[PDB]
Amino acid sequence: MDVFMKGLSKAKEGVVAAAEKTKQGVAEAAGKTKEGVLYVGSKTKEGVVHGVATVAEKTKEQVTNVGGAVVTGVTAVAQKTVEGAGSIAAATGFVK
Amino acid sequence: MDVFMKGLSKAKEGVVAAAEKTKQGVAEAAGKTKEGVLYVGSKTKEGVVHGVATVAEKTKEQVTNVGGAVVTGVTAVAQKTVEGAGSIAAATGFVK
Amino acid sequence: MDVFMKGLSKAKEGVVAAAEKTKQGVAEAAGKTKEGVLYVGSKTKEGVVHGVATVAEKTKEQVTNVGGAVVTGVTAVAQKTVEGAGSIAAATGFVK
Amino acid sequence: MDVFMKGLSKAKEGVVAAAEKTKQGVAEAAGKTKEGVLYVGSKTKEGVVHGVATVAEKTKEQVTNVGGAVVTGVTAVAQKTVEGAGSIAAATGFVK
Amino acid sequence: MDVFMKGLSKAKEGVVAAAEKTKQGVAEAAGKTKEGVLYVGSKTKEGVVHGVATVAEKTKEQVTNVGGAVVTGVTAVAQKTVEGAGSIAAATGFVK
Amino acid sequence: MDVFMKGLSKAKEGVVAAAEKTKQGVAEAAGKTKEGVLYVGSKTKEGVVHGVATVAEKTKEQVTNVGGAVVTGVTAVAQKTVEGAGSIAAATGFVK
Amino acid sequence: MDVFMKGLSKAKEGVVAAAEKTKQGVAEAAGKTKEGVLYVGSKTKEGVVHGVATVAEKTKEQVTNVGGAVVTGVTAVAQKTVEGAGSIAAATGFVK
Amino acid sequence: MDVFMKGLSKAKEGVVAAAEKTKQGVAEAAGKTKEGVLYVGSKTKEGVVHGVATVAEKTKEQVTNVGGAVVTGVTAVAQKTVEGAGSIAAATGFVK
Amino acid sequence: MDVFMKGLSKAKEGVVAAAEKTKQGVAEAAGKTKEGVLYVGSKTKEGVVHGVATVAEKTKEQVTNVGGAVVTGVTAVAQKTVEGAGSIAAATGFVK
Amino acid sequence: MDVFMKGLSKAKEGVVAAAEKTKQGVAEAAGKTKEGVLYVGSKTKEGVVHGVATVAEKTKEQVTNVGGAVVTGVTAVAQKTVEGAGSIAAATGFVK
Repeated sequence: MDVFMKGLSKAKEGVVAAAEKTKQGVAEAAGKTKEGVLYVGSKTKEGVVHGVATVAEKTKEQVTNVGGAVVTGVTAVAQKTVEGAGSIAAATGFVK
Repeated sequence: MDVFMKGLSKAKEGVVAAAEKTKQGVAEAAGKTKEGVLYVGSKTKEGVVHGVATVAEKTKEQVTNVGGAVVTGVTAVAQKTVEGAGSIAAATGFVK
Repeated sequence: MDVFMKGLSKAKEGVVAAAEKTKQGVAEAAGKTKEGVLYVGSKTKEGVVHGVATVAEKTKEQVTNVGGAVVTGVTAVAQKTVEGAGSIAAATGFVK
Repeated sequence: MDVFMKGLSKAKEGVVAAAEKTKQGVAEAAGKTKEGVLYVGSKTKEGVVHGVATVAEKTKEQVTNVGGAVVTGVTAVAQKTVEGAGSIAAATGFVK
Repeated sequence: MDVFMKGLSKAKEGVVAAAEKTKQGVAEAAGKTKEGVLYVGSKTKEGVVHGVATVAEKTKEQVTNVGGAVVTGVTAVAQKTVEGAGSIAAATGFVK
Repeated sequence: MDVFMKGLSKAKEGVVAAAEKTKQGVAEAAGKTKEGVLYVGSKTKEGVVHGVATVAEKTKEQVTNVGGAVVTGVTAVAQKTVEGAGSIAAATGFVK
Repeated sequence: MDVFMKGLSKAKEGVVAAAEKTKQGVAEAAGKTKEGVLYVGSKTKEGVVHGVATVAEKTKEQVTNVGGAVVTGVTAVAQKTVEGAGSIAAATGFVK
Repeated sequence: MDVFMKGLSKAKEGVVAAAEKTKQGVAEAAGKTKEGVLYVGSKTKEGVVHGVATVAEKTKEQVTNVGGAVVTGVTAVAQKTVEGAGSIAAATGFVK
Repeated sequence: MDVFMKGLSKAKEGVVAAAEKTKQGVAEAAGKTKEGVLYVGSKTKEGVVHGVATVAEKTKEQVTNVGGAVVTGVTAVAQKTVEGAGSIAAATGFVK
Repeated sequence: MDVFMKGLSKAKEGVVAAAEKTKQGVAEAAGKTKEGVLYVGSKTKEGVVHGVATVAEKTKEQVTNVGGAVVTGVTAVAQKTVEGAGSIAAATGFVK
């Protein structure tokens, strides 16, 4: 069972260059990501929201958030005169 | 069972260059992503929302959000004079 | 069972370059993506919304959002003078 | 079982270049995407919305959204003087 | 069972370079990520929100957030004249 | 991948009986048999005879056998008043 | 990957009887048999006979056997008044 | 990966009877058998006979056997008035 | 990875009877058997016979056996008035 | 990884009976058997016969056996009026 290899697997005489995802100037709220996840035989239960019972009587104002994740803020980003953040991979093999 | 290889698998005499997804100036709210996920024989249950029972009587104002993820803010991005964020892969092999 | 290869599989004497999806100036709300997902024998249950029972009597105003993901904010992006974000792959092999 | 190859599979003496989809100046709301998904024997259940029961009596105003994903915001994008975002793949092999 | 290798596995005579994801000017709220997670035989239960019972009577103002994670602040980022943050990998082998 | 089932597979409400091959009064020499053999991806090499170089000069008598299997004996069988050797399978289900 | 089941697999509500091969009065020399053999990805080499170089000069008599298996004896069987050797399977289920 | 089950696998509500191969009055020489053998990824080398170099000069008699197995004896079997050796399986379930 | 089960595996509510191979009045010479053998990743080398160099000059008599196993004897069996040797399995479940 | 179970594994509410192989009046010479053998990652080398160099000059008689196992005797068996040797398994469960 061979999974998520980067580079030579069961292999020979090889040259491999792998970059990887860059991020610059990114604003995220309540995001979910899953990379390289393996489930074998497993039993899994995620994110269930059950039985929210918001009630109100006669109130003048009312706000309610129920979530696996709640963001109500300000998440600004500002940049002036910025360079770089790049990812570089260089591989050299078997030259003469 | 061989899955998600990058590069040589069961292979030989090879030169491989792989870049990977760049991001610049990206704003995300409540996003979900899944890359390189493998399920074998597994049993899985995700994101279920059950039994939300919002009620109101005689209220003057009422706001309610129920979610696997809730965003109500400001998530701006601003940039001036920005460079880079590139991903670069270079691979050189077996030259003469 | 061989899946999601990039590059040589069961192969030889090969030169491969692969770029990958760039993003610049992208704004996303409540998005879902699935890349490179494999299900074998698995039993899966996703995103179920069950039994939402929003009620109101005599209220003056009322707003309710029930969702796998809820966004009600502002997610703007602004850019001036921006460069790069490119993904580059270069592969050179077996030159004379 | 061989699926989603990019590059040489069961093959030899090959030169391959593959770019990948770029995005610039894209605004998305509640989108869903599925690339490279494989189901073998699996039993799957997605997106089900069941039993929504919105009610109102004598209310003055009322808004309700129930969704696999709900967006009520502003998701603008603005750009001036922007370059790049291109994806490039170059492959050279077996030159004389 | 061989999982998440980077570099040679069951392999020989190889040159491998691998970069890794850079981040610059990123602001996140309530985010979740999962990389290189392996479940074998296991039974797991995550994120469950159960039995939230927000109530109000005659109140003049009321705010309530119930979440696996709650953010209500300001998470700004600002930059002027910034460089670097790049990840670099260089691999050279078998040169004559 | 389901192979060599005897009985119910992915099935229900079933009654199955299966006898299996009997042998009585059988004499065998150098026999080869293969039942229920499965090869997946495998590379196999069987029975090769290479480079036999029998020589004789001026001999009076000479015998030579070279084989994957050599029998030069006597393999008789005798029987008087013999019974049985039968294979029996009986299956009864869901009777009223 | 499900192989060589006898009985219920992925199945329910079933009654199965399986007998299996009987042998009586059997004489075997140098025989080969393979039942329920599975090869996955394996590399196998069997029975090779290489470089036998039998030589003789001026001998009066000479006998030579070279084999993966050699039998030159007597392997007789005799029986008088013999019973049984039967294999019996009986399965009864869900009777009223 | 499920192999060589006898009985219920991933199954329920089942009744199974399995007999198994009987032998009575059997004479075997140099036999080979393989039941329920599983190879995964393995590399195997069996039975190789290499470089036998039988020589003779001027001998009056000469016998030579070279083999993975050699039998030159007498392996008789005799029986009078014999019973049994049967294999019996009985399974009873869910009777009213 | 589930192999060689007898009885319920991943299963419930079941009745299983398994007999097993009987032998009566059996004579064997140099036999080989393999039941329930599992190889994972392993590298194995069996039975190799290499470089047998039988020589003779002017001898009056000469016998030579070279083998993974050599039998030159007498292996008789005799029986009068014999009973039994049977294998019996009885399984009863869930009777009313 | 679950191997060679007899009875319930990962299972419940079950009745299992299993007999095991009987032997009566059996005579064996130089035999090899392998039951329930598991190799994981291992490297193994067995039975190698190397460099046998039998020589003779002018001898009147000569006998030579070189083997992983050598038998040259008498291994007879005789029986009169014999009973039993049977293996019995009985299993009863959940009777009303």
